[PDB]
Amino acid sequence: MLLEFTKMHGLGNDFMVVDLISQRAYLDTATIQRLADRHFGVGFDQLLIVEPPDVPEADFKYRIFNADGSEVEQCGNGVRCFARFVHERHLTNKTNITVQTKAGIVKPELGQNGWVRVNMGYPKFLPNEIPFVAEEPEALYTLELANDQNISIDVVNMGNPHAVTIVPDVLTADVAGIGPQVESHKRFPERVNAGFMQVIDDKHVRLRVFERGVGETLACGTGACAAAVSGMRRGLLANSVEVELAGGKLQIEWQEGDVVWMTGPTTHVYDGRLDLRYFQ
Ligand SMILES: [Cl-]
Repeated sequence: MLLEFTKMHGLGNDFMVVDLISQRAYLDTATIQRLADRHFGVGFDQLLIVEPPDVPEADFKYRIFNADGSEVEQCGNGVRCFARFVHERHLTNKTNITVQTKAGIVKPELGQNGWVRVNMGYPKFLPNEIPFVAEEPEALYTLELANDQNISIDVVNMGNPHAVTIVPDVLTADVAGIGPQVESHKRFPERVNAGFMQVIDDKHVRLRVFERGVGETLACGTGACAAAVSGMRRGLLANSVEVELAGGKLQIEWQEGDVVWMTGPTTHVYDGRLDLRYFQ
């Protein structure tokens, strides 16, 4: 009668996580919106449901929905919460899980104290792969803003589009004024996640991200990937980098020609139970 769930977050990107292997529930778009509501519902950035696999080689399937009920994720943190969750719920004893997702097979690696290592795929850089309006691929690009202000950006696609600019001080960066101008720039026809990176040294950076359609967020994981990859391409960063997001720290590893590896934390906040009827 009652749906059990777990509230989790990854550096403040917060999830409602539901075992739909030992449970069954009908969750349409409106029900997800009602559950997501911070005042009337559970309150979450995304909903993650664990489901029986469709293919014999997967241990699990999952799907991730936004607060408005659409099946979308911008930052790629949910995979880490998933890997922790199936362990915490005793759904498996394996720490190298094979999971079927909307992007194919993923094999997250759960380690110590809730940290999870994730294959984030290959970065893409060509303008038409971002998408970004530019005649030729370059190392950096000048982007024109309002009132004759310009910034230098690098572009990366991690499945979603990113533009990374380097600032001397992440605390004083004009994210509120510059972010919207980048995120909706005419040169980004599908909009873009705008990252503002301060380089502390070759192994440590700080990063604020103005996310597409959202604004500044605590923990854009693909944005951390894009910033670290960009700093490596510019010859500023080593091939393993701690990125301090607004929500906390995680690690990015990359070498040109290989995939990006992200190792990030997870947090178990509380276990809950609710009567789904009051939300359907
Ligand atoms: Cl421009």
